[PDB]
Parts: sequence; C-alpha cells; structure tokens
Amino acid sequence: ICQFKLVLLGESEVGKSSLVLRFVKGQFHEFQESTIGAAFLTQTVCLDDTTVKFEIWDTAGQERYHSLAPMYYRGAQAAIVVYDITNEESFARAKNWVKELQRQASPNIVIALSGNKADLANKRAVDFQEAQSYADDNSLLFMETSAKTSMNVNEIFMAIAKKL
Ligand SMILES: Nc1nc2c(ncn2[C@@H]2O[C@H](COP(=O)(O)OP(=O)(O)NP(=O)(O)O)[C@@H](O)[C@H]2O)c(=O)[nH]1
Ligand SMILES: [Mg+2]
Repeated sequence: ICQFKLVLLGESEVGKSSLVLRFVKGQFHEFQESTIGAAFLTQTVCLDDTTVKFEIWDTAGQERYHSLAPMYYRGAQAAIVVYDITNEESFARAKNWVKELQRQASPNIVIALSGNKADLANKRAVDFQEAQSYADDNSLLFMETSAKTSMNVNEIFMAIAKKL
C-alpha cells in the first residue's frame, strides 16, 4: 500500500471541489459553495500491483486565500492545477500556480493540469492543443475533465497514481 499527499490549486469557480467530490464521493453539485477553509478528503485506488491512498487538500481558490496555499502544497507529492476551459483568464491563472509550484514546492512534485468543465466545449475559450503543448513544455500531466459528467476524473487521478 502506498500513500501520497495531493493538493488542488486554481482560480475560484473552476471546479476544484467538484472534481474532488466526483473522485472521492461520486458526487457532483450544480450548486457548490466557494471553499473558505481548505477541505480534506481521502480516496483509495487500485493499480496493477498496488493500493494507492490519496490524502487530498482542496484549497480555496479566491485570491484572498492565496497566502494560505503553501501550507497545503508544502510536502505535497502531487498537485492538480485546475482551470475552466471556457475561461482563458482561469488558464492564465493556472500557469501562474504552476510557476509557483515549480519554484516553491517539492522539486520532485508531480503536477497535473486539469482543463475542467469540458462538457461546456460549446463555450470553449482555451484550445485543447494549445493547453497540451503548454503542459508538454512544462512537464505537466494534462487532461480535460468534467466533474459534471465524470469525464477523465478517475483517469487523471489514476494517471497521477501510476507516476507516484
Ligand atoms: N458544467 C460544469 N460545471 C462544473 C464543473 N465542475 C464544477 N462545475 C460548477 O462550477 C461551479 C464551481 O465549482 P466548485 O467546485 O465550487 O469550484 P471551486 O474551484 O472549488 N471554487 P473555490 O476555489 O471558490 O472553492 C459550481 O456551480 C459547479 O457545479 C464541470 O465539470 N462542468
Ligand atoms: Mg472549492
């Protein structure tokens, strides 16, 4: 059995809490309250020859809580930086979170990038290939996800588990 600490970071309203609720509880709430104090959840997945347990910190994404984030990413072995594919500003914010992790988090941290709300592709503002290229150039594990439909939610956590 292996255990890893994972943190979710990203602009407010991109769907961080929804992503963790979908992965941990199989839930999705159309009306999810903005996170004030970082929330903690845990979930276990089954790989080829190992049981991986995730200790997950779901951080508040509003800027006024930015100064608290290092308390949650310090020592994290993995991070999922989330943006909303319908909001380019949220994608730019995600890149800045990635920069902060590369400079202040553990040098061996595994960073995944979630282009969330992919079910709203009819309102896309961030091109998939552009995000894929950005992730490849920055050594980030990228997937578009939908906490609403479950698209790639189990998949992104499992892919992270395999690389830990
Ligand atoms: N269509 C759609 N809506 C989503 C998706 N993920 C989250 N949402 C919606 O987006 C809103 C905000 O989601 P939430 O999980 O609270 O975002 P957050 O990133 O945790 N916000 P904060 O950082 O303020 O805590 C909610 O109304 C939620 O239902 C998704 O994949 N698709
Ligand atoms: Mg939240």
